[PDB]
Amino acid sequence: KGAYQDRDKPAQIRFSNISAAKAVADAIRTSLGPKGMDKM
Amino acid sequence: RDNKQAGVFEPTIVKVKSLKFATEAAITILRIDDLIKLHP
Repeated sequence: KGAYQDRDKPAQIRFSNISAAKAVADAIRTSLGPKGMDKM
Repeated sequence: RDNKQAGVFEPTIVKVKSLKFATEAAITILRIDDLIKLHP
């Protein structure tokens, strides 16, 4: 019956931060495990 | 021809070192799968 939200910038900032963290984790996912290669 | 008689005469340490260097170069290069070139 209430609790209205009129702000959207923090949500977009958090979404962008989560996307950047996921991209970083996917980029560093290659060099992991005993069967991994090296980067140049 | 005869070769071993008096034609060609080469040592073995040079060939061993060359083979070891070639193996090390083939090992240190095959473990590469990504390159990151930064802009100056």
